[PDB]
Amino acid sequence: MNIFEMLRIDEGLRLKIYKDTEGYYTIGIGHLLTKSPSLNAAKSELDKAIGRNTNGVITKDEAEKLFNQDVDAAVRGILRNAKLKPVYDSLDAVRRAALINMVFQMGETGVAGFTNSLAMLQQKRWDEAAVNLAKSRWYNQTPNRAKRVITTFRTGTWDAYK
Ligand SMILES: [Cl-]
Ligand SMILES: [Cl-]
Repeated sequence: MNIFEMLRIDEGLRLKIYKDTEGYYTIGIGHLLTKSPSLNAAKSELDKAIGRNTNGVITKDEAEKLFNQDVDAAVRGILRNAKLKPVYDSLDAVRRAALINMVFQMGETGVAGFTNSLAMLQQKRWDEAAVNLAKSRWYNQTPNRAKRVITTFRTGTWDAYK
């Protein structure tokens, strides 16, 4: 198991524009297009991202390519983030994947705000961090996914994903 497989399980894969759990236009493997309520605005962001007149449909390869860029960006955003970097540097490989998942979902800014959970993770207080991570809108809105990431941080294994 690895980050790609992990997120592929959490996000799924859709070849046409769809709305995410927040009602935002998305495509592929969780690639947000726009937070705007306009389908056209989403179609426009889509063609801009792929580099062709898509008409709101992409292929599998195109989706995978958006995915690769998105995962790379997340890692790189973590590394440039003063609050995130040290946590990531402190963790083992499995757990690093859980932090990446969260950043991919919520953005760097969103994650850097889990101040308290961040500190606990950094100190390797697994059970306490899991409890703290759960008192969040994130957990209340997407409980199953959140539970999987939380267990990953708690255990350091991929069990939640097998
Ligand atoms: Cl893009
Ligand atoms: Cl969920």
